[PDB]
Amino acid sequence: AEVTQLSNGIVVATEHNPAHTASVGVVFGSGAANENPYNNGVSNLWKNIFLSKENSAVAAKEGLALSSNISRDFQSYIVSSLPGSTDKSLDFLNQSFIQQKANLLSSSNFEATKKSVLKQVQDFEDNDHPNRVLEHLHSTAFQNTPLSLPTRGTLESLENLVVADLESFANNHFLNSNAVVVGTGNIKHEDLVNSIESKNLSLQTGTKPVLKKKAAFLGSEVRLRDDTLPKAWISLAVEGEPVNSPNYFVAKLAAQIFGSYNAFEPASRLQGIKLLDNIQEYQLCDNFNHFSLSYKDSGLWGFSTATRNVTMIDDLIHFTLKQWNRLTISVTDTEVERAKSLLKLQLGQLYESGNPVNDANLLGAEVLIKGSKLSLGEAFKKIDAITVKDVKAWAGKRLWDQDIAIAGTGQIEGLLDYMRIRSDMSMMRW
Amino acid sequence: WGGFSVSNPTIQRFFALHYLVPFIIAAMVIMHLMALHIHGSSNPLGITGNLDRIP
Ligand code: HEM
Repeated sequence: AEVTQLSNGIVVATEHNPAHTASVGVVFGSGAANENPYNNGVSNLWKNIFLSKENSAVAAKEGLALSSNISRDFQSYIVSSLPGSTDKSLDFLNQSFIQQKANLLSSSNFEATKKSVLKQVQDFEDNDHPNRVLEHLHSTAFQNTPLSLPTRGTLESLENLVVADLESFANNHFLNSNAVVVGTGNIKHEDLVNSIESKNLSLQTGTKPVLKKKAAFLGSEVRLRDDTLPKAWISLAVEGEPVNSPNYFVAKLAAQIFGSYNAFEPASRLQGIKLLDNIQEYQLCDNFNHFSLSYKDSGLWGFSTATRNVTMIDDLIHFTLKQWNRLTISVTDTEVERAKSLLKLQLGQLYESGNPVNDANLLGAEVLIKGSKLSLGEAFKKIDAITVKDVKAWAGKRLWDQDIAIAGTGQIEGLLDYMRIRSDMSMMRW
Repeated sequence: WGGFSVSNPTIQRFFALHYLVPFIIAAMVIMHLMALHIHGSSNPLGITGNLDRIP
């Protein structure tokens, strides 16, 4: 458990633990939330040439493995080494992001990569209905606002993208003040920071990105009815918490109370979740899962679900929203306590997997926003300190009689109108 | 009439009948709503309503 971050000319962040391999990468503070409607998908395209057969063979000769991830707030390019080769990873990083960042964009490479992210993003829209729905949830929830842009980009902005768009983006966002270099694995801080302060040369230092306009939640829906699909997939959310919200953890705990479910897993049917008494009688769904998604400016708190019970979708939604009503008025001590324990377990399994590439992404994203990483033991202190009173005060502000955002696809004829769903965000009282 | 002309018998039985028939109308309204329910309302376009219902 370590967090050593220090700024030379660039900002260097590491977290070392004797494991096996080491992962080095640069993580930029700009993602799909920084694109336009019209160059949407430029980051995903950058990712895909960085992993192209040409660049990927040059790394595999050296015994290096490549990894990249496009998100909303950020963007990361990562090389995993075998831990004494922690220097030959920094060679491949700079040989790409200074030298080859004019050789990767060759006409034959770009056209074969663009053709591959087109088959890629098309395949997504055709078949991945849960993530497709969740992506459209962000699209309508945050419409005409940076968080609405999908991470993979749209088929139409993608096929109209040229080399100059990659260039213009790279020249405005792959800057020094919008970068953090991250090392996870087992390698020391002073083992890496010296290999970085070895070579100087700043490259476009002093240049800031471009500013924008703030993200906002708009209560709304997008309904992607398709009667030929064998199920209905729906996601429903309120405006949640940004990272570095006081209620960052209260929100995450609230989502753990209702948790996630899988009708076919015997153990899942037995969880201490009151909602399960309602939904199992007539089998109202195959699965659901609650989430508290947090970004820089905003977040989404809600749930997603999939079902073949297409004539009782209204009972699914009704029982789920009646449970959420309880958070404001009647959530019990032992529900909160169950959530604490399970939130710790899952937050643990995230922050300490046996895979440094995940560690890098979690470290990178955190330090880009607040300039530091809160340690796992520090989180548990915050989690344990949450009372029933906290959850109630949170839910009464975020959940009770608040606008929602809805998205769905498949057989959603039985998903009732907006106002019916929205009325269930509260209860009648004297 | 209950006699030779419209008289007391007539008005007393017409009150009794006036009280009754509203309840038969009520039962016929239920039969009216039963037939309405199996096919639903029509609409101003004169075509199917099946593609877009609201509660
Ligand atoms: C006490 C009398 C009646 C009651 C309470 C009644 C009630 C209703 C109700 C609630 C509806 C649905 C809403 C509407 O379309 O307005 C309806 C539909 C209808 N009623 Fe009546 N009704 C009465 C008398 C009649 C009469 C006298 C006729 C015709 C001779 C009639 C013909 C219809 C028809 C054809 C419809 C369907 C209209 C459509 O959907 O296009 N009703 N009625």
